[PDB]
Amino acid sequence: GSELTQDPAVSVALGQTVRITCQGDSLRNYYASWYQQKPRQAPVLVFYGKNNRPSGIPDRFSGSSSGNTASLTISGAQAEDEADYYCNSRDSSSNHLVFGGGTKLTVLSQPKAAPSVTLFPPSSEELQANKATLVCLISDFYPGAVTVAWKADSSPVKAGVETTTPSKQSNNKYAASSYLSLTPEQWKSHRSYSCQVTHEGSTVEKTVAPT
Amino acid sequence: QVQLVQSGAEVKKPGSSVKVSCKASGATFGSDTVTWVRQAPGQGLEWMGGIIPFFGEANYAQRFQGRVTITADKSTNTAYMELSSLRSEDTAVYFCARQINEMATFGEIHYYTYMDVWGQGTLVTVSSASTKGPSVFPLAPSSSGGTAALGCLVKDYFPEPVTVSWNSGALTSGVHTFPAVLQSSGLYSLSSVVTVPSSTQTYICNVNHKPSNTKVDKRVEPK
Repeated sequence: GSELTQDPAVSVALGQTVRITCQGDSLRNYYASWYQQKPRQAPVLVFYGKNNRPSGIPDRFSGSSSGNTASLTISGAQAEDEADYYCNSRDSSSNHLVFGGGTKLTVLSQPKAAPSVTLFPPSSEELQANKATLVCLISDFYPGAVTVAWKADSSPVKAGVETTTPSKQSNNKYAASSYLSLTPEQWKSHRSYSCQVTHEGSTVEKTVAPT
Repeated sequence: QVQLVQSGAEVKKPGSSVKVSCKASGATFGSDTVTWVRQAPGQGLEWMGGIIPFFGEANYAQRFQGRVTITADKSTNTAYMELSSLRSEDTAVYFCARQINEMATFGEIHYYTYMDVWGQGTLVTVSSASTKGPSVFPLAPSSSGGTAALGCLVKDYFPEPVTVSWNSGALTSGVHTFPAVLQSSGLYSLSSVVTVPSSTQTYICNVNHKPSNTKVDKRVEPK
C-alpha cells in the first residue's frame, strides 16, 4: 500500500445514502480508517476496524470491506454530514502511514440558485497610485461551487487573477470574489475586460471598459 | 479522559524553524504512538511522521527526512515537532494525534491503524511580508428596480484580521464581507459591498485593521 485513491468529490440529496469508496493496495491486510473533517476543525475518527464506531458518532455511518477496496456508507446524508472524508491505512513494508486524497461530500440541502455577478472596474482614485484591480463579486449561488475566468477582448487572461473559495453564512447560498490585478497601462490598453462566472453548466458574463 | 493540546499559531520567516508542541492530558504516552500530520490550505492530509515515546526512536515521511524532528519528553508528557528551512509551501495546519495500531487475530489476522484523539491544530504561516496597513479604495456604483451596489476594497494588508463597518456600524442593508484573498506578495485583499435603492444618503465605510493600529474612513462618492 504505497498510495490510496478516492473520488475528489461526490454529491447526494438530503435524504439519500452515500457510499464513499477508498481503493488501495494494502486494504487487504489493513482495515480502512475513516475520518470526517469539517473546514475549520481537526479530523474526527468516524469509523475504524469493522463495526467499531466511536462513541457519540451517529448510527448512519457504516464500514465495509471487499479485498483491496473499503467503503464508508452514510445512510442519512444529513446537512451536517457535508464535509471532507479521508481514508487511512498503514503500510506493510515500512511504518509509513498512507492517507487517501479525500472525498468532499456535498449534501444538496437547498434548491439550486443562479450566481449574481457584479464587476467593479479600477476606481479613478486607485489609478493615482499607478495600480488597478478589477473586482468580480459573485453572490447567492447554490451549490457552492463556481469557476471564474477572466478575458480581455475575447482573449482569456490567466495572470494577475486571485479567486476566493466560495463561502457564506447569511444563508446557505454561497458567495465568492475574484481580483484581476494589473497596471493602468494594461487596463487602458484593451477595449474590454470580462469576468465569466461559470456555475453548473450556466455561464454569466460581466464586461467593463475604460470609459 | 484524554486530550491533546498544541501550541498557538505562528507566523515564521521563510528561513526560520518552528517547534510546535503537543501536550497530553490524562493518560500518559505509553506505547500508543504520536503522529504528526499536516494539511495545506485547500489540500488534503499529509502524514509527516511518528514517534513512540516509550522507546524514543521516530520515523519520518520520505520527503521530510532531514528537516523534521519529532521528540518526546515524559517528564512533561509533551511531544515536539521541529521543522527547519521553512517556506511558503510549508504554510499549513499541523495536527498531532494518538495513533493506535491494532490487530484482529480472528480469521486472516487483519490489522487496523486509527487515530482517536487529535490536537486542535497549529497554523504555521510562512510569509516574507511584514505588518502592513491597508489601503482602502471606493468601488463606486453605476447604472431590476434600484438596488445599486457600492463597496470598499481593502488591499495590501498582511495581518490576517480586518474589520469593515458601514456608517460606523449603523448600516447593515445587505452588507457582506467577503473572505480576503492572499495575493502573490503575501498581502491580503478584502472587499465589502452593500446594495441600496438608487435614490441621497451618505455612504462611508470605516476599515479597522487592529494589528497595525490602522483606522480609515472612506466616502464612496459615485461618478
